[PDB]
Amino acid sequence: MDIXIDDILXELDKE
Amino acid sequence: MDIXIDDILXELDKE
Amino acid sequence: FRYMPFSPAGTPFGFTDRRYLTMNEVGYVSTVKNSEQYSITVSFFDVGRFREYHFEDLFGYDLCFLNEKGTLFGQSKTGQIQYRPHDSIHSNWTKIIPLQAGERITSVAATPVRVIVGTSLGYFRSFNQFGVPFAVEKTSPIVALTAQNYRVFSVHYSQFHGLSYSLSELGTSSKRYYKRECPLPMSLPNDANLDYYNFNPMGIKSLFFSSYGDPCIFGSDNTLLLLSKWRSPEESKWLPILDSNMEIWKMSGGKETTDIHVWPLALAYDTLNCILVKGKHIWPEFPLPLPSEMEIRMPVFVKSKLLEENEIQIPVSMAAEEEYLRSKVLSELLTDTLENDGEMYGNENEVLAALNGAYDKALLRLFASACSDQNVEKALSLAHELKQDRALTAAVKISERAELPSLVKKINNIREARYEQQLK
Amino acid sequence: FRYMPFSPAGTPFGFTDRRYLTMNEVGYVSTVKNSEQYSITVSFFDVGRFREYHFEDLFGYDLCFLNEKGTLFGQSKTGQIQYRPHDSIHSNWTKIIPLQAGERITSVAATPVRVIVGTSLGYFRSFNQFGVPFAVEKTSPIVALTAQNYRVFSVHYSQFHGLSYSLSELGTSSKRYYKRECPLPMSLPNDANLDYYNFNPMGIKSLFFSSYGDPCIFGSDNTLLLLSKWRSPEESKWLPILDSNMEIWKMSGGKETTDIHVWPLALAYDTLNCILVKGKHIWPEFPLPLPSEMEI
Amino acid sequence: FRYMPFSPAGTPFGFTDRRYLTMNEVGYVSTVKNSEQYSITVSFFDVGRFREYHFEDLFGYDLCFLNEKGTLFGQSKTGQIQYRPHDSIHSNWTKIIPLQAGERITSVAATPVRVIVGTSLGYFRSFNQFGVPFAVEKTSPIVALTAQNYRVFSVHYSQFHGLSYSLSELGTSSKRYYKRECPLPMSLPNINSDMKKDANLDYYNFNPMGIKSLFFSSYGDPCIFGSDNTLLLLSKWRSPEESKWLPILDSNMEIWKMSGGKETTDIHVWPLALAYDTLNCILVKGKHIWPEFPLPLPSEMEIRMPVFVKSKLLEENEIQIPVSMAAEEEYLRSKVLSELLTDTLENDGEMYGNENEVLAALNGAYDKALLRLFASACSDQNVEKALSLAHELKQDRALTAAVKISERAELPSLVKKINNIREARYEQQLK
Repeated sequence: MDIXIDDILXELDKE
Repeated sequence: MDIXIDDILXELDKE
Repeated sequence: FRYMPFSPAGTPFGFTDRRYLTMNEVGYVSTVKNSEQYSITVSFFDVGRFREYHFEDLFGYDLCFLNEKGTLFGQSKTGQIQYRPHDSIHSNWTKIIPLQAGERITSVAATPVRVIVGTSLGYFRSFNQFGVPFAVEKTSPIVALTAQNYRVFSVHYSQFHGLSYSLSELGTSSKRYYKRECPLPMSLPNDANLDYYNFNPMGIKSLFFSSYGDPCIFGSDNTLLLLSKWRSPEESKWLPILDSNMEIWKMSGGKETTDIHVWPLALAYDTLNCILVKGKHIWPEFPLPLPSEMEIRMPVFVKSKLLEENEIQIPVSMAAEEEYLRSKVLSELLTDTLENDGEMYGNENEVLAALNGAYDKALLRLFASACSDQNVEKALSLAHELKQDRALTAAVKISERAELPSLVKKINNIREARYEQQLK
Repeated sequence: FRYMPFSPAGTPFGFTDRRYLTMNEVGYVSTVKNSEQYSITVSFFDVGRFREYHFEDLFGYDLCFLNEKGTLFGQSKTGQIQYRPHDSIHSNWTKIIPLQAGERITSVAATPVRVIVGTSLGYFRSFNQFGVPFAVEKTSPIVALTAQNYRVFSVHYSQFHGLSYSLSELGTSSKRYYKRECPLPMSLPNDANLDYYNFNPMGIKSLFFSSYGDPCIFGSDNTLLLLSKWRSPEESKWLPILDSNMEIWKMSGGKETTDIHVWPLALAYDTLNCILVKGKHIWPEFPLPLPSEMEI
Repeated sequence: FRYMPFSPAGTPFGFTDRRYLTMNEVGYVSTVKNSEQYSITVSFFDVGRFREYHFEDLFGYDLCFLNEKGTLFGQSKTGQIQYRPHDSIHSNWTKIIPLQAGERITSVAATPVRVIVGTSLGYFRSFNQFGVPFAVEKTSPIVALTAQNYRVFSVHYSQFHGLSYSLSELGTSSKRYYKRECPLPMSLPNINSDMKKDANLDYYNFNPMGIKSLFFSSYGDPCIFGSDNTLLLLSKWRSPEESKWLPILDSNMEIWKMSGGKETTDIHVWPLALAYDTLNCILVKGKHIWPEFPLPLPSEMEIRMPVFVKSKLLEENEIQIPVSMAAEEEYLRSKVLSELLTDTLENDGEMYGNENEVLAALNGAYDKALLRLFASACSDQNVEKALSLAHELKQDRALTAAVKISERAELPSLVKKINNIREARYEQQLK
């Protein structure tokens, strides 16, 4: 089961 | 141009 | 054993009358046989900063070292050296090094503040940039030298230990050793390139300090070795950070080639500046190609697994593991630099910040794969290695999206535990 | 010199189709040649504590290391390793180690927190118990490895000085060397046992940490060597604390025998755990005798 | 490799029946094959201070060490040692050193307060001046020992590490290491297949490592003199990370300069001691490189930094040295000796009572030689090289002399920069 994480990773990019 | 320094060195020995 | 004159990235004559004396990120120095003497050419990669020039060599310089301020030349048998600043403001100077019977100069190096000469008998002679001698030291026989500012990285050879290395600083006071004749785990040469190994028996294609000050060496196995933790004598270790044979393999679409070779010039943070040699011989020829860039990669990729996933395409899960390990190594090295020496190049603080960001991001990808595989234990160990507290938060959200509530509680215990250290 | 795959107390096939991969105080691991594959059996001396199991080996594992929490397997030529926890709560995992041309895995070791792989080119690769890689290090060519908690005892070989050893700690911070490629005063090997010396040219029958944390080695002279005071670089020395040839001689009522041999399993606080081998060969065969104890 | 019994400046029998057991600035000890036994003679260079004596050796002593208070003898195979004080106050004493099978005594040493014995297995046995044993230590195999007061300089050899050295102090109740088995960068002999009929092959069978002698200098710094005939001095040995071996005398080059720039093969140097800046030695004239009987009077050879080149010296012509080229060597020699003596005085203080005056004169010669190099840089219009030379000056009055040399050279920009050095040294003195 592939997990959607790309949105969570972009949330981590925000400063 | 050779520079004369022997008099300056002799003055350095005196205290 | 016969000691041959060493210079970083130098090439042999072969069947021609010309070769490269030395070569790095600043430029390249070549010599050509004419009549009875030699014609030396000093060329630069930044053409706008310095002007290429040539001069007649009446002595037969076979040793050379190049930096951003000048070029150092040496004659291995006669002991004569010459330092030529790039700018004509400063004058050239010449010196003859005393040599005993059978003693040869094996390596020279220069920084804007220091000039170093090593011999086959282990004589270590240092000078300032103007030729003023500072100290004559007796060590093990020297085979290769490099330098950066006041620091010297020397490679030694005896019949007892094999290859060893020393790491020292020539401050305004006395010479201090960070590492004194420690083991050098560089593989020694073990057919068409026989002319090179007669020219360079140790197979050291080049060695240099990185742009951030870490010693590097590049041997016959074409693997870039970087010395980590060299400020702590008990923690220093050599790290293989680039298997250039593997990178050429991946560049060729996964095909075994014997016509492409890597010639190392320098390590700029995460990129190996090199010459890509295309031809029968492993050393570059004339004219010299434009320098290339090869990003460093931890040697964790396996050819068989890479073939199944098909220039070679890397699966995102396997690429995350390498990026995590590479970010971990580079982050630890750069942190040690900033905590002891401060900034040297000018962008280390921003590089370290981006480095830690890429570290956690690659770690979170491995964390998601562990969650997808229902491996809660492997996921928790991955979460323990995260750096940013905001990355622990991202891991909680990935655990919730994976419907692993037991993992969420254990990761939240990590966040609470770190917040407790924040209260002390 | 050719690097052979090493495992603590491992035995050669000889003229049979079975042998022991590794062996210590926890138990013993055997492999059997069958039709087209191999059958590996993991047995334990404390039958009440662990569950014996066997499985079909499609890869031909020739390296093994056994501890109280799991078993580590390695394939010297392909670079494949597998870690199998004893408890079924934790899952097995498999990994392929990158190997250059002619490079072999020479020794593997594992603790509850670390997995170690050494190669004939001197590559030192470490992982945690779940397979997450931590660091790739370049050292002298590795011939033997053992580990305990966060500590690693490695035996190295160079073409100049011969055998050396390193002693390090793989802490949470960084790896620290207590001893870095120091002289290894183990006697090299000087025939019915010719198969063993082709199987293990260095003659290191086994190596391990003692129960109190000191490195031990057991060579062809059958003498147990203990590294004492290794935390003080200026006071560390190797102590011969048991000449098993002398104890076997005293056990036989003062008669010189050539049919009893000692196969070392572990060093506890005051007793050398071992297998007493009775036969032509110096290595144990099937079935395995009950473990013995020899007072220091 | 075979461990041979070593003694400082000892010579082999060769094709004769006599040889020197040991030799230094105090005197020399010789042994002569007498029928079935041996006749040992202890001779002194200060004839008015000590009386030469002789005794019959029924044991075959092949090891010896000589100091100002007594003579130590050793038997490499039996393990017997004897200490014989020069003065009759204390009596001689004899001891048998325990030796395992195949274990030999390789070197002995003695001071007025310490007696040291080293073995081929690396056993390090020490005693006080009366024979009271100290702790027994196990080290690497020992090949050479020397000692001065309470400090010991030991050379070790294994097939694993090659040559190493240790530097230690034998305190009242324990041995303390300043340096423990660090690399010893002394060149080993290079013997060919034609040496099997060479006249000096006998020495290298007698002394395989080629250590002609080793000793502490008069100021306490360890020195060694190998087959390359270069005096090596250990600098900064109180700082483990800064310790370095310094070649301070190429005696082959000095013999060449003494011979008027001619390559000779009949003159050799046999090292006895280092007195501050002078190597006490025997000038051996003959086919063999070691002295024979009778012993010549001791000579003195001043140390010289190995910076002179034969080709350059021939163009400037006993060899005469140009004052400009002599200044570079004198500056380097003064720099090395000043740094060593400063470390000695700041840690051990004075031992002879006049070291501060010696150090003061040393720093004077340092600045004086530096000012000559500064004048050559000014004469060559090399303002940058001259400023770097001025930074190395010690005395503030020497900075003034450099200003006056710069004014006489009409380099006003250099004058301002040297006066900036004076200002900077005034600011640092206030912090």
